[PDB]
Formats: sequence, structure tokens, C-alpha cells
Amino acid sequence: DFQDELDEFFKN
Amino acid sequence: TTLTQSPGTLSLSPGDRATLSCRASQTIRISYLAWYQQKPGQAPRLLVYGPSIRATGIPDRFSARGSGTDFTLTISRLEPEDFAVYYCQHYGSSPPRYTFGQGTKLEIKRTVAAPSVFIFPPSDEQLKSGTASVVCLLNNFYPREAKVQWKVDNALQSGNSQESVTEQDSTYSLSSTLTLSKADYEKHKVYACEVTHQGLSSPVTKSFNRGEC
Amino acid sequence: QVQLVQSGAEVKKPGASMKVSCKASGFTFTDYYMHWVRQAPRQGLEWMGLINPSGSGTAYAQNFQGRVTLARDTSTSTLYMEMGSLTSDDTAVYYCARMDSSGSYDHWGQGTLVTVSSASTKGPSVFPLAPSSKSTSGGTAALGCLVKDYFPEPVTVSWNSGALTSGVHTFPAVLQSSGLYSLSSVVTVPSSSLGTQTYICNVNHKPSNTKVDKKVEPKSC
Ligand SMILES: [Cl-]
Ligand SMILES: [Mg+2]
Ligand SMILES: [Mg+2]
Ligand SMILES: [Mg+2]
Ligand SMILES: [Mg+2]
Ligand SMILES: [Mg+2]
Ligand SMILES: [Mg+2]
Ligand SMILES: [Mg+2]
Ligand SMILES: [Mg+2]
Ligand SMILES: [Mg+2]
Repeated sequence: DFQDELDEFFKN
Repeated sequence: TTLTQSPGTLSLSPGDRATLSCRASQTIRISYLAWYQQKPGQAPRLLVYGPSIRATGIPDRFSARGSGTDFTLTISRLEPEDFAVYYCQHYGSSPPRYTFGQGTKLEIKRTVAAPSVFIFPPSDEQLKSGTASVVCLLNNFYPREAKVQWKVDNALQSGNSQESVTEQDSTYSLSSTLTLSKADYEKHKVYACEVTHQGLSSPVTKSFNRGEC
Repeated sequence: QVQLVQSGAEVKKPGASMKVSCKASGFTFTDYYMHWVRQAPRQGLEWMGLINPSGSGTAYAQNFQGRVTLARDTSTSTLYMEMGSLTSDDTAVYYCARMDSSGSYDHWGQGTLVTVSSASTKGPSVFPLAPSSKSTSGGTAALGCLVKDYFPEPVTVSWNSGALTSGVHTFPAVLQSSGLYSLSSVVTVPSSSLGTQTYICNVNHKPSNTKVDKKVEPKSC
């Protein structure tokens, strides 16, 4: 989960 | 968001149930809170994260819980290897941020033990180099808190002493080194450390006379 | 069998820059966010930053933004951290940490001591802590070695080439005013051992390429 959150931050 | 752990030092006995507290400056979700163990000279080890999810191979005696600003790590039965420093850690993803509590030391509870107070006059090898270190040694005492007051010709001496406290028998030892130029050392006669500790009804003073005792 | 093998200890002058590395093996490096955490002497953990698995994205602690750069080398499975304008406050063990998908750090490197000081490498002077009646308390005596004025950390101290472990306690080093470290290595012994047992502290200081041995003999006081 949190890895996907960071992924989402860095994609933005 | 900052994390503040309490107590700073928790003193328990093996087999006890330990609860360590982590206090967030504002509400956080337990899923973004992790707990780490660190023994001296070792890297931290993840114990538990989120709603009491134990890290791989972390025994079932470790759990975590809490909500709002109040979170706890529980060790339901302390093993000797569990006496260590514990850190909570909080993380957020937008923006990516991590923060740690300042750490709680889990110390072995034991009876008050007065230190043996030993004093070591400067060695001649050091005096030959132009310096004099006097070492006051407080041996096998508990609890950790101790005060060393250096005295030179019965004056309160300061500015040039440092102490080292060991890690936690389960007692502590403390060395205090008073370091002088040889010239300064030779200007006075009586060197003493006066020690204050819970197990001492009155301050203990150990002294020597330069060149003698 | 996750391995995070960090580069060796570093000594730095103030205002210098440092580059620390962490070589990963035993896992798919490019699947993991990697983090850097530091711990100053007898202080707590402090986050510095993370880098995403591709190396394209980083995020730094606010206290390190501007002075820290994170990189990773997919070809060598190596995490790097570069930090500039070093001050003595940056003296710390620096840890790489692998982030589990939960966001917690499931595996850590062994750490990299970075010492930032205007002090120069110097071997220790080793002075006997000469046991006497003043270091004797009813059956128990203490002796030791004062391992003084060395830089940087660490020193390794043994007694009698390792044969003596009972009663040995090497204290945590203290940083002196001079910028040099000093420690005391103490042996609690039976008072009966004074003058019959030989006590030699063996001090290795790899950074200065120095070795010291000091036989510790009693004083009469
Ligand atoms: Cl949160
Ligand atoms: Mg999206
Ligand atoms: Mg120790
Ligand atoms: Mg380097
Ligand atoms: Mg990925
Ligand atoms: Mg693992
Ligand atoms: Mg000196
Ligand atoms: Mg050391
Ligand atoms: Mg050697
Ligand atoms: Mg030798």
C-alpha cells in the first residue's frame, strides 16, 4: 500500500 | 508531525509486560506508524507496523496499537534480548516524509546498587608527556544517574572533566576523567572526586595527594 | 539473505562533502524504495530522504533539502547518498534502509560512521589506570587503560590479546575539547590478582595505523 502511495506522489 | 516517546527510560524485569508510548503532535493513522528495536552498536530492526502487523520473524510477544495521537508498543513478556532502545516512526506519502520518536530505552530493573568509587592517579608515562589525567571510576552502580564533582585542593573543579557511562549484574559503570596540564597538576596537592548516588546516604569522596595519597 | 552493505567509515573536514554507498544483494533492488537515516552519537534516528526504485524521484527531510543528494545505480544495485557543507553536527552513523511496501524499513545496512571534525587523524596514547588501594574495594579491584587523544573513532581494545574477557569493560568513547576521543577500558579483578596476574590492554587504531599495548601494573597508594 504505502509503496503505491509514494508511486502516486512521484507520478504526480 | 513530530513523535514523542515516553517514558525516556523504561525499567522492567525480564518476563514483565512492557508498554512503550509514542505521542504524535497531531492525529495520525496507525497504519503509518512503525516500531523499531535497536541494540547498541547495531542497526535498528523493524518490529511491528500498522495495526499490530509484526515484521517477518518478529515473535508474537510484540504488538502495537493506538489511535489519534496515542500509540503504544507492547512486549507482553520481556526476554533478555528485548532490553534495547525502541523507536517509533511515522511516515506520510504527500509529500513523502518520515519522522522518528526520540527513542525509549528499555532497561533492566534491579535493586539500587551504590557504586564502588575508585580513583586512578595520573601515570608517569602521561606526566612525562606534560599532561595529567585523574580518573574517577564508579563501578557497578544502579540506577544510572550519578553525579561526579571533582575537587582540587578542596576547591570545586570544573571545565576540564568528562565522563563516560557504560551501557547496562545489569549495573552501570561511569568513568570521569579530569585532565590537566602537568603544570596545573603540580600547582595543587589534593585531587578528589566526590560522588553522589541514590545508593549513597552521603557523598563519597575519593582522593589522593599528588606524588602520594 | 537480504544484504545492504554500506561503504566504509569516512572522516571529513568541515565544509567538505561526503558520498556514502550501500550495495544491495539478495533481493530485486529495483523493486524497493531506499531510504537514508542517520544517527548521531547517543542520539535518535533521523530520516534524511528516500529515492524511488527507478532513481527518478527523491524526497528529502526538510532539514537536509539542499545539502543532500540521493542516487541509485541499477547496474551495480548500489544506493548512494551525497551530503555537502558538512559540519561536526553531521557526525553520525548513516544507514541505508530498504522500505517494505507497508512503508516501514524491513532491512537496514550495517551503517557508515561519518566523522566530521577539524581534527586530524591521530593514534591514541594509552596510559595505564594503575590499580591500587584507591581502586580496591574488599576483594574487588579495578585497573584499566586510558586510551586517550585519538581520532577518529573507532579504536578496538582487547586485554591480554583477547584471552581476558572476564571483568573487562571498555567504556564508550568521549569526544574531548581537543576534538580528540578518549575512552577508558577497565578490568574488574580480584584484589588477589594485583601483582600476580599480567594485564595488557591491546589497542588497535586502524585509522592512524597504530597499535599500542600497555602492561598495567599496580601502584602502591
Ligand atoms: Cl497518518
Ligand atoms: Mg493515479
Ligand atoms: Mg559496555
Ligand atoms: Mg565516500
Ligand atoms: Mg515499482
Ligand atoms: Mg525481509
Ligand atoms: Mg591528552
Ligand atoms: Mg568504540
Ligand atoms: Mg594488531
Ligand atoms: Mg600488541
